[PDB]
Amino acid sequence: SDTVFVRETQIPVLIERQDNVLFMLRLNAKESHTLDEVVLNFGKDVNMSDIQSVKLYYSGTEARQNYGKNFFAPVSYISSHTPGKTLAANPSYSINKSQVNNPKRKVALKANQKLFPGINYFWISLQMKPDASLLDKVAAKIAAIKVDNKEALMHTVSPENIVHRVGVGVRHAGDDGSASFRIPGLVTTNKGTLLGVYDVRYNNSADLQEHVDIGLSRSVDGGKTWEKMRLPLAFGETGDLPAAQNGVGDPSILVDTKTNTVWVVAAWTHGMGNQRAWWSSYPGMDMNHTAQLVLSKSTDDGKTWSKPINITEQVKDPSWYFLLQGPGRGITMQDGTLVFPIQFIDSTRVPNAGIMYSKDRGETWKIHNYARTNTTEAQVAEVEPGVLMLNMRDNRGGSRAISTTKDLGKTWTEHSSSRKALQEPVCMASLISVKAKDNVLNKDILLFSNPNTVKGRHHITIKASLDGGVTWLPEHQVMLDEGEGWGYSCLTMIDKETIGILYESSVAHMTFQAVQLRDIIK
Amino acid sequence: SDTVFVRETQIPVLIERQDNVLFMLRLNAKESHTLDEVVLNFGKDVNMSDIQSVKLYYSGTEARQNYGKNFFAPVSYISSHTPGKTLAANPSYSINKSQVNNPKRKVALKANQKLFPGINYFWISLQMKPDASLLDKVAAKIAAIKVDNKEALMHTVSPENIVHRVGVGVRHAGDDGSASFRIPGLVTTNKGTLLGVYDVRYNNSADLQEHVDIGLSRSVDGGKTWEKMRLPLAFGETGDLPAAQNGVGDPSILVDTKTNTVWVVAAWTHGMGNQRAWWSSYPGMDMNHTAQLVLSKSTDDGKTWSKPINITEQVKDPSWYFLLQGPGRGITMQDGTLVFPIQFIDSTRVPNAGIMYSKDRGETWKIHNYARTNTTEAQVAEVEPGVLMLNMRDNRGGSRAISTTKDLGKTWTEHSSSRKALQEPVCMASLISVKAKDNVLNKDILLFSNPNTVKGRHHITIKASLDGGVTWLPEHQVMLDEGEGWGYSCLTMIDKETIGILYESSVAHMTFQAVQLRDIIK
Repeated sequence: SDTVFVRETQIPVLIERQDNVLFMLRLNAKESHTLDEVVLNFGKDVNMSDIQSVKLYYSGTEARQNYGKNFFAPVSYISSHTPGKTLAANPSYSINKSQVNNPKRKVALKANQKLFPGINYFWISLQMKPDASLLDKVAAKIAAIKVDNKEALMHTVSPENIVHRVGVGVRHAGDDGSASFRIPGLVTTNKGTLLGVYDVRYNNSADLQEHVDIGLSRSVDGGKTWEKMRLPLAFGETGDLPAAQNGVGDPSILVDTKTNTVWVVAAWTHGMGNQRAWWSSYPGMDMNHTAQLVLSKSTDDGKTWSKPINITEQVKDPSWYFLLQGPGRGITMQDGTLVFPIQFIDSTRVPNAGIMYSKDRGETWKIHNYARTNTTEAQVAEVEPGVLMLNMRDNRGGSRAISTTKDLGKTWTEHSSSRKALQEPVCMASLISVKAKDNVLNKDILLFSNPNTVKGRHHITIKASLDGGVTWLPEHQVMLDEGEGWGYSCLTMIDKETIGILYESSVAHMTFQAVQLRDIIK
Repeated sequence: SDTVFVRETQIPVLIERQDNVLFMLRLNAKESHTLDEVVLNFGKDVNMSDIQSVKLYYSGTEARQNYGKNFFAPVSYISSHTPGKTLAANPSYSINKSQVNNPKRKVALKANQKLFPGINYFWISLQMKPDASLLDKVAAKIAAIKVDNKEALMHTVSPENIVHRVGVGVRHAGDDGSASFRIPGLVTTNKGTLLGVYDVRYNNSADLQEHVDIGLSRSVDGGKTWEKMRLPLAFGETGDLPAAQNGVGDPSILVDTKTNTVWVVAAWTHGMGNQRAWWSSYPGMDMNHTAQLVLSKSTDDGKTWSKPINITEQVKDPSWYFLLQGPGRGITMQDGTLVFPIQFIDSTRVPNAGIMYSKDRGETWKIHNYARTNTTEAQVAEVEPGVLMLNMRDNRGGSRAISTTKDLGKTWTEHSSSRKALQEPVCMASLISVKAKDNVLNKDILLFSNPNTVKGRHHITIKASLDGGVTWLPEHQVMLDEGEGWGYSCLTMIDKETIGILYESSVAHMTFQAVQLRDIIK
C-alpha cells in the first residue's frame, strides 16, 4: 500500500486569519484511487471553544520533474504579500473538500477525493475564533487516514510534541492602503500599554528612499486588540519635494521609565531620487546632503505625538555619509540615562555601530566612539548596573558581535560570547534585559530573538540567558516561525510573566505573539 | 546660465487615462532659484476639443551618484502593472503644480516651484476626453520656460515633428480581478466586429502552469469601445484538480471568412504542479501527461462560445513533449482552407514551428512536417493564392526565419528574406496579408509588427511590404511605443483604410491603436 507522508507545520496561527496551515499531506498514488477521510484529534488540554473550524483542502499534483524532491506542497497556500488577500487560502491553489465548524476534540474530515495517478497534496486548515486567547496553545495528531475504504499507512517526518501558538497580524500587506510594512519596534509603557512601530512602505517593500512613514499600533489589552494606526513621523511634501523623496524609516522606540515619556527616532531622507539611501546619503549636515535624525515624543502613553525634532547637529559628525538609529528599541538605564543604539557610515564608507545617550530626559544627545568596525544594526541592553552590552549585526557574517561599555561608549570591551554564541544570517536582532525584580522567576535574564541560522531568514527563535549572556542554553529557546520572511523582530515584557514579540513573519508583515516566561524557561 | 533639457516621449496616449507623459524636463539649478512657468503650443491641426486637460508635474531631484547620466526622470511616473492604480500618475512621485482644463492651442502652466540646489525633474501630462477619436494625432512644442523671471535656454534631445497617437487600454493590470493579461490575438469578423483574445493570468504574469483563462474583448465600433470581458475557454476545477492546475493560454483566433464562424485555439495544461508547462509537458496523449489542444467556436459573431473541442488526438504525435498553437491569429485561405500556425517540442526536446489546416470548415485538422528546426512562435499569411508564408521566432537569435509552402506543410522552401530582413529579440511577431482588393491602396501588402530590435522588448513597430515580403522599406514603418513591455502583438484590418493592432505595450497590458494605411505608406 501507498504511504501518506505528513509534515506538521511550526508557524504562527493568526487569530484573525480564515485559514492557517496546520498539516501538509503528500500521497503518491501508485495503488490508491480515492482518499476517503482524515481524522484529527486535538490534545486534551486544547480549548476547543476558541476554535472556529477545521478544514481539509486538496491542492492537486506536482510537476513530474519534481518527483522525489520531498516537497509537501506545490505552491504557497496563503499569501502574506498580496494586498487585501492575505486572510484566506488562495482558492485557485486549494479546493475545500470538507469543513467542520465548532469542532469537537475528535474531527472527521471526509474528503472523497479522486486521486491523481501520481503525487497528491492535501493540507489541514485551522481557523480560530476572533476572541481566542493569545496564550492559547494548540496540539493535535492525525489519528487515521482512510484510503480506498482502508486505513492508510502514515509516516510523519516532523517531530512529536509540536506546540502550535497563535498570533495577531497587527499589519497585513495592503492595510490602510500601504503595500507593505517593515522594521518592527516594540516597547511596554509604565501603564502596561504596548506600542509597536514600523515602516509604512506604501508603494512597495523597497528601503529608503521612497514614500515611507513611521506607523504605530497601540494595544491596551496585552496585544489582543490594536488601535487604529497612528503616524508619529511623516513628512509628506516637505521642502516642496514629492512624498516619495521625503521618506522616514528604520524606527527605534523607547520608554523613559522615570516619566513614561515615549520617544521614537527615525531617519528622514530628503531628495535622493528613487535610489537607496544607504548609497545616496553623503557627507554634510543639512537635509539636502545627508539623512536627518529626527525624534518624536509622546507624553500621553503613545496616543499623540509631537512634531519632529531634528537632532542631527547634536550627534552627527559632518564627515559621516549616513547616521541613523539602530532599528528596534532603546532603553532607560537604572540611573535614568536614555540610550538608543546607532550606526554611522564613516568617511571611508564603512559602517560602525554604537550608542546614543541623553542624560537630560531626551533634550540633548551625545555619541562617543563606535564599538566595532563593519557593523550596522544593533540593540543595547543594561546587563549589569552601569554596564551596557551592544549586540551587533556583523558584515563579516555568521554570528553576532557583542561588546560592552561602562562609560557610555568612550571605550569598549569585546564580550566572551562575541562571534561565537549567537549565529545569524546577517540580519536585525533584538536584545532586552529583564531584572529579577521585574519577572516571576526572580532572576536577571537576557532575551534575544533573530533567525536562528547562518543562511536565510527563517526559524525565528527567542533565546534566554540566565548568566548575563555568557551562555544561551538550547532548552531555554522557543522557535516561533519555521517559514521564510524578512527576519526582523523586537522583544518586550508584556508583564512580569509574559514575553511579547513583534516581528516580520512568514504569515504577516507585522506579527505579534505572546510567550509565557515559564514556557521558555522550564 | 542654466539650461532646461527637454525629452519628448513617443508612447501611446491612452484615452481613458487621467495622465499621460508627454514631455520630461530636467534642470540642474546651479544658479536658478525658482521655475515660474512653462508655455507649450499644440500643433495647428490638433483637435483641442478632444483634449481634457494639460498638467505640469514636479518630481523632485536625483541621487547624487546618478548626476551626469542624462536621466530625465527619477522613477516611472505611471504604473502599468500595479493592480487598480494604472490610470493616474502616482501622487507620491509627482506633485501637480498647475492644470489647465479644456485648454486652447496655447497653454500657460504656471508652476512657481522653488528649485532644489541640484537636479530638478518636471513633466507635462496630457489627458484626452474619454470619447476622443482613435485617429486623433497630437503634436506640441514647448515655446518658453520662465526661470527666475527670465526665459531660460532650452535644449531638446528628442527629434522634431513627433506624432503622438492615442490608444485604448483594453485591459489594465487588475481588471476583473486578474493580476495581468498577456499574449494578444486580434481578428476582424465579416461584420466588421473586432475580437481580441489574450491570457487572463489571475495570480501573476507567470506562464502556464497557473490559474489562466482565455479572455475576449469585443468591439462593434472599430475599437473605440469594448464590451465586457468574455471567457471563451476556462477549465476551472476540471478533473477535480485546482484551477491553478487547469490553465489554458497562448490563444490564437481566426475567422472562417466563408461562414463568419470564429475559432479560438489554445493549450490546456492539466496538473504539472506550479511549474512551467514548457518543461512539465511530457510525451503521451492524455490530460495527465501532455498539454491538450482545445478549440472553441462562435457562430454569432463572437457573442457566445461553444464548449471546448479537444483535437489533440487529430494532430499530436505521441512522441512530442508539447504541441500548441502559435499565439496570435490564423487565416482563411482563398480556397477556403482554415490554417493555424503551430509549434511542437519533438522527442529530442527541440521545438519546431509549422502549420495545421482544415479542409472541412474546422471539423478535422492535419499537421504534416515542420518548417524549420529550433523555432517556436510563428504566424502565417497567404501571400499568393496557394502560397503560405510562415514567419517564425528563431531560437538562433537576431532575426525572423521565413519559409513558404505550396502543399500545406509537406515541403518547405526558405524565403529570400529569411534571417535577413526582419530583426527580432526572439519574441512573438504578427504577420498578415491584405489583398489589393481589400484596401484603399489597391495593392497587395504584407503587414508585420514586433519589437524592432535585437535586444529587449521596446520600440514596437508596424512594418509594411509592397512586394510579398521581399523588402520592408524603412519609410513604410510606424514606431508606436518606445517604452519597454512584454512585446507581443497582433494585427488586423479594421477596414479598407485603417490598421488595428492589439499588443503588450509600456502603458497597458492590452493596448489597442488604429493606424491609417496612408500614414504608414505615404
